[PDB]
Amino acid sequence: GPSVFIFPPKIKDVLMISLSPMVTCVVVDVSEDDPDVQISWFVNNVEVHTAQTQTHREDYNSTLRVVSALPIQHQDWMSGKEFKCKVNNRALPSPIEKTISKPRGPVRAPQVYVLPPPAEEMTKKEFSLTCMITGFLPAEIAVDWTSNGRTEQNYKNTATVLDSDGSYFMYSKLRVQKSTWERGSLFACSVVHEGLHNHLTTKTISR
Amino acid sequence: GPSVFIFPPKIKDVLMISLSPMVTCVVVDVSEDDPDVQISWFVNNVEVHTAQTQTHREDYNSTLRVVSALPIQHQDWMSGKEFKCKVNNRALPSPIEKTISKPRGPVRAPQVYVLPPPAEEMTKKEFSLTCMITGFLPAEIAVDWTSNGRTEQNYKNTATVLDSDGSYFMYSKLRVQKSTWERGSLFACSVVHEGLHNHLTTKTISRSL
Ligand SMILES: *[C@@H]1O[C@H](CO)[C@@H](O)[C@H](O)[C@H]1NC(C)=O
Ligand SMILES: *[C@@H]1O[C@H](CO)[C@@H](O)[C@H](O)[C@H]1NC(C)=O
Ligand code: NA
Ligand code: NA
Ligand code: NA
Ligand code: NA
Ligand code: NA
Ligand code: NA
Repeated sequence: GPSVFIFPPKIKDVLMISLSPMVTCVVVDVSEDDPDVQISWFVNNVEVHTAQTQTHREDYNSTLRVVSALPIQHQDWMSGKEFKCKVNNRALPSPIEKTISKPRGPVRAPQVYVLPPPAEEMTKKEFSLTCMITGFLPAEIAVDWTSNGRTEQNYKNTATVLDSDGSYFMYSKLRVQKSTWERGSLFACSVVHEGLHNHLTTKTISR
Repeated sequence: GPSVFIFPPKIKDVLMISLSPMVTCVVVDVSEDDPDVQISWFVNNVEVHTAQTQTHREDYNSTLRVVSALPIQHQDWMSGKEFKCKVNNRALPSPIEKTISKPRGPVRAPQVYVLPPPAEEMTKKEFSLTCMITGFLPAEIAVDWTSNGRTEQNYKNTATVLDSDGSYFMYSKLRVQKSTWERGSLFACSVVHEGLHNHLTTKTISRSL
């Protein structure tokens, strides 16, 4: 029978004013036999009408998937409003309702350090800069690297890890060519998180 | 109906001759209407009778789960022998078999580095040491720390992550007391991997003396 998953906005979309956060309801395992699904949306129990809906056939398994995305405003998310989708379909005994909201909770800024390559690695052609990001709450975060305003396309983030502290940590590893490092370039680890002034901090390292 | 999952040994158990590596067959969704499950085990097609087999009740769901763990020899795993469990039940249209072995593939030793802590952190009462582990293949690795030669408790590991050259990396973070660090205590990140000589390396750090 059909199931419904509700998704919050991406952290970066809600913490940066130029972006476009979305709350999304996804209805999965809609039978070919009962294909018609009615989705309706609510913000603090007031019905709203701006959601964009798409329907995908999954012919291979005789099902369909319906995706409904509500475009939201950053302040409504940050102030705690409840976003609710109600899903109706003839194969359900009653409508399924899913709700989501920003959980109220403690907020700890991460400490962010950019660490140079180890001495033992300098003898190589390329090597690893480490962005260490510790002590943050809640777990939602975004971490990216740039150089001279160019997004580097060769870094890897670890998954976030719960520290024995109650807080979370992660690391991001940037691979850099020796030549780029020796010509004096600035590498910037930028971290987006609820704790940070203007929701953003950027730490830079070079030779 | 019932289904079967097979699991490999933990890498630390296999790489260390004092420990007891197991290969495990788990049978889920066994109906309490046909509760009896027979598991047999084979190592390159020869039947072995050393496994320990338990049944856990899941009465909330009128189901059972059967866990059969076969204690294996370290060299059978490492040399690529096939471990196989055959599962028989009354309600099964026919016996289910699962097989597992260690894939043959290239082996690249981990590069292990303990990163020196920033000065701002060392003035605090408690701070973090970071062990960075890169370029290893295969993914299976065990990482921990010692202080003065005794295995530490207060550390956390990241998951391994696939790097862009086809090797893996990870990081390990140990929490350290300033008072212990100032005492000149030795801190060591210990790494177990099949690519290392004697399957172990250590990298150490302490206060400047
Ligand atoms: C195929 O569809 C059924 C629903 O009719 C669902 O229960 C099952 O998970 C689907 N299979 C896969 C492999 O996604
Ligand atoms: C309850 O029993 C059925 C088998 O009859 C099983 O497939 C199902 O997964 C069980 N539900 C859970 C959550 O274990
Ligand atoms: Na909210
Ligand atoms: Na580094
Ligand atoms: Na540089
Ligand atoms: Na076999
Ligand atoms: Na094997
Ligand atoms: Na290994």
